[PDB]
Amino acid sequence: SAHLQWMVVRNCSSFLIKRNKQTYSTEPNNLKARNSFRYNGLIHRKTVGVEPAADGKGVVVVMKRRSGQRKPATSYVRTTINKNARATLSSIRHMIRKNKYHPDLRMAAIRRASAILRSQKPVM
Amino acid sequence: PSRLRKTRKLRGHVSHGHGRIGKHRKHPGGRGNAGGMHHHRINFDKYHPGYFGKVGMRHYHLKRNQSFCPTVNLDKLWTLVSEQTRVNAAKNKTGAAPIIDVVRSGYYKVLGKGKLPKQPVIVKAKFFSRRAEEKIKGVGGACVLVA
Amino acid sequence: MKFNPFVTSDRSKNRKRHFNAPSHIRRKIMSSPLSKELRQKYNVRSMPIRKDDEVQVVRGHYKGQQIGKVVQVYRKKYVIYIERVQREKANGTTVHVGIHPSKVVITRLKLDKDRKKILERKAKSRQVGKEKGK
Amino acid sequence: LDDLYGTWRKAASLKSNYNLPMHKMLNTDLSRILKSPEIQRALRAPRKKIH
Amino acid sequence: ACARPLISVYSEKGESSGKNVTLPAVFKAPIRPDIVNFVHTNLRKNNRQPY
Amino acid sequence: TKTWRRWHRRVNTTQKRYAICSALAASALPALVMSKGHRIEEVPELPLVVE
RNA sequence: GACGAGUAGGAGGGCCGCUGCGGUGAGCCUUGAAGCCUAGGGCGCGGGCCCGGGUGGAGCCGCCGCAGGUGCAGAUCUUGG
RNA sequence: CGGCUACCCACCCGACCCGUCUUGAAACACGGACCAAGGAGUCUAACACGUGCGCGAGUCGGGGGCUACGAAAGCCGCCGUGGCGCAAUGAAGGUGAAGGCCGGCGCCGGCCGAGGUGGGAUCCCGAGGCCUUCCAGUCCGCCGAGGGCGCACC
RNA sequence: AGACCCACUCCCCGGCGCCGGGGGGCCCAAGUCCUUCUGAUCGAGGCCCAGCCCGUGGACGGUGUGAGGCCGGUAGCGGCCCCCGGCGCGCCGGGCCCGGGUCUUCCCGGAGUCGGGUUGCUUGGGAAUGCAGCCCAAAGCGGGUGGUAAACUCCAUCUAAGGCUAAAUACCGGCACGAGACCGAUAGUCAACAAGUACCGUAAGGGAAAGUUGAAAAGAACUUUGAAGAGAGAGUUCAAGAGGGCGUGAAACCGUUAAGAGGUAAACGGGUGGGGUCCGCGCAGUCCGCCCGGAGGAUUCAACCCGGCGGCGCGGUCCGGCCGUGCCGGCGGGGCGGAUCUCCCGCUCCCGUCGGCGGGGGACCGCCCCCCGGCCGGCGACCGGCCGCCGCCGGGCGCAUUUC
Ligand SMILES: [Mg+2]
Ligand SMILES: [Mg+2]
Ligand SMILES: [Mg+2]
Ligand SMILES: [Mg+2]
Ligand SMILES: [Mg+2]
Ligand SMILES: [Mg+2]
Ligand SMILES: [Mg+2]
Ligand SMILES: [Mg+2]
Ligand SMILES: [Mg+2]
Ligand SMILES: [Mg+2]
Ligand SMILES: [Mg+2]
Ligand SMILES: [Mg+2]
Ligand SMILES: [Mg+2]
Ligand SMILES: [Mg+2]
Ligand SMILES: [Mg+2]
Ligand SMILES: [Mg+2]
Ligand SMILES: [Mg+2]
Ligand SMILES: [Mg+2]
Ligand SMILES: [Mg+2]
Ligand SMILES: [Mg+2]
Ligand SMILES: [Mg+2]
Ligand SMILES: [Mg+2]
Ligand SMILES: [Mg+2]
Ligand SMILES: [Mg+2]
Ligand SMILES: [Mg+2]
Ligand SMILES: [Mg+2]
Ligand SMILES: [Mg+2]
Ligand SMILES: [Mg+2]
Ligand SMILES: [Mg+2]
Ligand SMILES: [Mg+2]
Ligand SMILES: [Mg+2]
Ligand SMILES: [Mg+2]
Ligand SMILES: [Mg+2]
Ligand SMILES: [Mg+2]
Ligand SMILES: [Mg+2]
Ligand SMILES: [Mg+2]
Ligand SMILES: [Mg+2]
Ligand SMILES: [Mg+2]
Ligand SMILES: [Mg+2]
Ligand SMILES: [Mg+2]
Ligand SMILES: [Mg+2]
Ligand SMILES: [Mg+2]
Ligand SMILES: [Mg+2]
Ligand SMILES: [Mg+2]
Ligand SMILES: [Mg+2]
Ligand SMILES: [Mg+2]
Repeated sequence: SAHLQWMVVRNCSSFLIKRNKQTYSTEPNNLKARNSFRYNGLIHRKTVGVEPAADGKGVVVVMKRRSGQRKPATSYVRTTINKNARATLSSIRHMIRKNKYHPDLRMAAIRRASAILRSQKPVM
Repeated sequence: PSRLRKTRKLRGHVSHGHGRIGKHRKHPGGRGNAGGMHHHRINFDKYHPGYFGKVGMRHYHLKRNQSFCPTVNLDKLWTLVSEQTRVNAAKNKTGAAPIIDVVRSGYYKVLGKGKLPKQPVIVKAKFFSRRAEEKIKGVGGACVLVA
Repeated sequence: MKFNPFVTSDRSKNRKRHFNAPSHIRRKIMSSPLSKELRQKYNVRSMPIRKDDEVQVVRGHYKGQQIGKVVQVYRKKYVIYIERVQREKANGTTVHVGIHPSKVVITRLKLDKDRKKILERKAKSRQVGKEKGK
Repeated sequence: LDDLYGTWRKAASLKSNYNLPMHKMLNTDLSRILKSPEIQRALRAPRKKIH
Repeated sequence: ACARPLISVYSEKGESSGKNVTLPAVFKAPIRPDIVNFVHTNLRKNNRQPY
Repeated sequence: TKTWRRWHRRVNTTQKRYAICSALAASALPALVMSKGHRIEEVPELPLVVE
C-alpha cells in the first residue's frame, strides 16, 4: 500500500540523505525535495512532479496514471509546457485542482514551477 | 555486541562501575560455593533448603528403560486418533466403538484427569489408574491390558 | 572470476611469484605485442622480447614512430634497452633508458629455427581454438 | 513459486509442512481506513484552536 | 490483500507475449524488514572464517 | 582472541522461510525497488517474467 | 503548567569518535585523497564537526545495518625521544 | 565601518596541583621532568531476570544425509531418534490429579453437569433528555439514574 | 571319518603381449581507436541505425596513477607432447582336480591361570571397578558375569588365561597448496631486513634494535674558498621544499626574525579596554508580489475547430473480462492425506479345498487444482472498450482597448 511502503522507505531508501541536522529525499517526483509521507513520489497511487524541460526553457510536468501501478514504464505521463509564467502557473493549478489529482501539494508544485521558471531565465 | 554493552559508557569513570571504597578485588568471598556452611549460611538456608546431607536409599546401577513409563490423560486421549474416527463413531448407529491403542502412539500408562466425552471406547494400554478405569466404565467402554 | 582452486588470487602471493620468478619465466613474462602487420601475418598477438628485434615505443617520454633495434634485454630489472632510446649523464656519457616490454611494439622479428616453430605452434593453437568456437 | 511456498489456502507441495505466514492486518491502507464514513461518524469534534 | 493479478510474460525481443500467469500468493506475504534484517544479520556470520 | 569464539549463529527454519517470503513479496513493489536504487524506470513491469 | 545540586552507583540519548564487513550515494579524487601545520571563517552546551591557506602524491568519505584487540593524565605504567 | 569568538598586552574581582586512599587533602601523605606511540570488565560454558522475533501443546536439525562468493544457501519427515515442555508426590515398593440429583434391589439405569464469595478495566439493557415557530411524530446517533454477564488479577 | 543321494569344474596367480586416472611441459579472445590533462597514463569525453571489440574469459598481478581488452594469466567437457597408473582382451608356465543335503560313529580346548586372603595405586564403582606385589592355589554337565557381603535353590548369557585384521577417528612436527568481517613495522611469530643473527653468561640458557630516494640514478658534469669535513654557483628531476638510514615529517626541545609585556613565581575563570592578524572582494546599501501612469517590442488573449493524453461514480442500474484470505449448486476430470471400511496376488500350517499374515485394487471422508452455471464484494496491493463532464498539450481560425 502506501503506509506499508512508507514504514520501510522512511529510513532505508537510497534517496534518503542525512547530514547537518537535515534530511532530504532525492526521489525523482518529490516536491520540496524533503523526506516526508506527504511529498514522497514513489509510495502513492497518484503523484505529480515538476521538473525542468530537456531544453533550457519550459517545464515538464509528470503525472502518474491509475492502471499501470506495477508497470513503471507506462506509469508516468510527461507533458511539456512552454509559455509565459502566469499561463504556466494557471495550467498547473487547473491540472491539479480541477482534476482533484492529489490536491494536497498543488501549492508546492506551483512553488517549484515558479522556482524553475525564474532559474531558467538569464541571470544578471 | 560490545557496541551496546555497558563498558562503552564506563570510560572516564575511575572505578569502571565497581566502587571506590571496596575495590573490585579478585575473589573476596572465596571460589565458587565456598563457605556454604560458614559465611554463606544465610543464603544457602534462605534459598537452597535441603542442600546439605543425604536422604533415601542408593540405587547403584540405575537404568532408565526399566522405569520408562510415559503417561497420557483422558482429555488428550481422543487427540491420539484422527478426528474422522471420533465423528464416525459418534454418527455410528450399530454401537461399534473405536479401539485406541495408546501403546502404538507411545504412552504406556493412562491417567484419568479431564472430562471424557459421552462415547464408547476401547482403550488398549499397559497400565490404568483407578479413576481412569472408572471414568471409562462410567462413560461406557472397555479397558484392554497388553504386555 | 577464476574457478581453479589451485591458482592463487592473493595479491601478496602473486607479487611474490612475479618479483621472484626465475629467468626462464622472466622471458615469458617480458613479452611485447606484435604490430598490426605482424599479427595479421603470423596470426600471433604477442611474443617474448628478444635481443635483436626492431621495436617502437608506444607510451612514455620517448614514444613516437621511430624504429630502433633492441641491444640487450635486462630481465633482472624487467627492462630492455633500445638502439637510440638513451639519455646523457652528467659527465656527458650516454646511457640507455630502461623501457618495459609492455609499452613496446615489435615491428620486425629476428626469426630463427626456434622462433618460427613457436609462431607456428601459437598460430595452430589459436586456429583450432577459433574452429572450436564455431 | 506457488508449489514452493504454497498458496494462502494451499500448503506448500514441496515442503513437508509449510504455509504462508498470516497477516497481522489485511487492509494496510491506513488513509483509506481513516477516511471512511464508518469511523468518521463515530468521532468527536476536533479542537484545533491553539491556546 | 486478497486479489491475485495476472502477470504477463515478455519474450526475448521485449514485447509482451500472449502467455499470462497469475501472481503467486508469496508476493502478497507480509513485509517485515525487522525479520529480514534479523535473519540477514544472524546468517551472514555463518560464512565467517575464524581469526 | 581464541579460535573457539561463537562465530556461527543458527536461525529457526520457519523465520528463515519468513524472511525470503517477505523479500520476494517486497520485490514486486516498485517503491521498494527504486528505494533500493536499481534503475528500473522504463522496465515494462516489476514482476519481470521472461520466456 | 511544575522542576533543574550531586560522590560511589544505576538508566537513557548521542546527526560524538576509531577500525573492518554487507548494502547504498550514476559519492569524491593526479584540474590533487589520507596525514600534518595554521594570528583564518564558523557551528554545536558538550563529545566533536564543516569550510579557507601551505606541504603531500594515491587513495578517501556520508547514510542504513553488522562486528570489535574501539577513546588515556596518571598505574615508582612499557618502548623511544 | 563591523568581527562576541581565536593572538598578545593592561586593569578590577575571584582563584592553593592534579590523581588516589580517607570521616577529614593544597597538604610537612604517596605517584607525577616533558612529549609521542601502546595500555586495562574481553571470550567460552551454565543459570536467572527483562525485552525482540517465529511457531505454539507443541517446539528445536545443533548430529547425519540429498543438491569464485559457496567452509554459504535450500531440502529431509518412515532421518523428531533426543533435549525442553505437557504431572506431581514418596526414601522406596508405588500411586498419580470435581461431583450432585432421580427410581428399583452397598449395587444398577436416567438427568444436570467441571466451583463459591468480595473487589474487579471494559462490555449489555435503558426512568428520561440533547431546542429554531409550536404540537403529535419516526429513524440515525449522543449523554445518563439505575440494573446485569463480569477479562486479567488479589 | 564312513555310507546313501544330489553336484560343479574355471579358481588363482605370475611372464609376455594388443585396447579405449594422475605427474609434468608448450600454447589458445578482445583498443594501446580519435580528442584531452599529465612527467607518465591505467585519468576524462566520444566510438552510429553492429549503442567501440571479446566475454564459458569484467579473478589477480605487473606495466612511469586507479586497465576486461599492453603483458602473464584468467573461462573452457580448449588444443599438442613425454612418463606412469587402476581396467577390458590374448597367449604362456605351472598350482588344485576341489562342492552341497541326509543318516551312523568318535572328538572337542589355552594353569602359578582363574579364584580366595592381604597390601598399595587407580576408578563413579560404593562388604573392595580395574591393575600390581606376597601367600594359598584348583574344577570340568566346569568356570566367568547377572553393580550389597554370605548360604541354599531354579534361570539368563558367554567360554578367559593364544594371535591377525582395512573402514569410519586424532594431527600446533614435515612437503605442496587455498582462504580470511585477523594484524599493518612499539601491531602481527622472538625474527617482513645477512634472526634464533648480533650481543651477554663458564655452562645450562638468555636474546634484541633494525622497511620505505626516485618512474627511470638521471646518484649532482664543470667553476670557485678551504687540507678536508663541508659550503657558494651550475646541472638532473614535475619535485632536491626527495641528495645515498634519502616517502609523508607532529609534539616535547632549541636557534633566529617579527610583535607585546616584565619588581609580589608562573599559569587560570568572569568582565572590559588597547594593539596586531586576516575576513566581510563591504564603503552610497535588499528587494519580492499586486495596482496606477509613460515610453516601447511581439504573430498574442479570450472564445471556437481538429488530433492526442489524463482524471473523474460519468452510466443511481453501459458492455466485456480478472480475482476473493466469499459462498452455493456437479448424471464433472484429477492430485495429497486419513488410526473410515471393503476383489486379486505373494508367504506359512492342514487334506484344488476350510480356516491365517503382507502387498495391490475398490468404496468413503477431509483438503486442494482445473472446467460449467448462479449470487456477494473488489479492481484504492488486482482493468479493458463506448458515452458524459473536466483538465492539459500540439496544429489552425483568432488580430490587437485582449494577452505576454
Ligand atoms: Mg561516577
Ligand atoms: Mg556494577
Ligand atoms: Mg581508589
Ligand atoms: Mg566489597
Ligand atoms: Mg570479579
Ligand atoms: Mg565457625
Ligand atoms: Mg585455467
Ligand atoms: Mg541535576
Ligand atoms: Mg580490528
Ligand atoms: Mg600553535
Ligand atoms: Mg608512486
Ligand atoms: Mg600518555
Ligand atoms: Mg583578588
Ligand atoms: Mg591513594
Ligand atoms: Mg584500604
Ligand atoms: Mg587517618
Ligand atoms: Mg587530593
Ligand atoms: Mg602539615
Ligand atoms: Mg614521606
Ligand atoms: Mg601508598
Ligand atoms: Mg615523585
Ligand atoms: Mg594513544
Ligand atoms: Mg523473556
Ligand atoms: Mg535433562
Ligand atoms: Mg595497476
Ligand atoms: Mg575509457
Ligand atoms: Mg588488470
Ligand atoms: Mg577498459
Ligand atoms: Mg591478453
Ligand atoms: Mg600412583
Ligand atoms: Mg541365584
Ligand atoms: Mg579365547
Ligand atoms: Mg582371544
Ligand atoms: Mg592387533
Ligand atoms: Mg572460500
Ligand atoms: Mg621498525
Ligand atoms: Mg611507523
Ligand atoms: Mg616486532
Ligand atoms: Mg623503528
Ligand atoms: Mg625513513
Ligand atoms: Mg616510517
Ligand atoms: Mg612535491
Ligand atoms: Mg616526496
Ligand atoms: Mg611514491
Ligand atoms: Mg624524512
Ligand atoms: Mg623582542
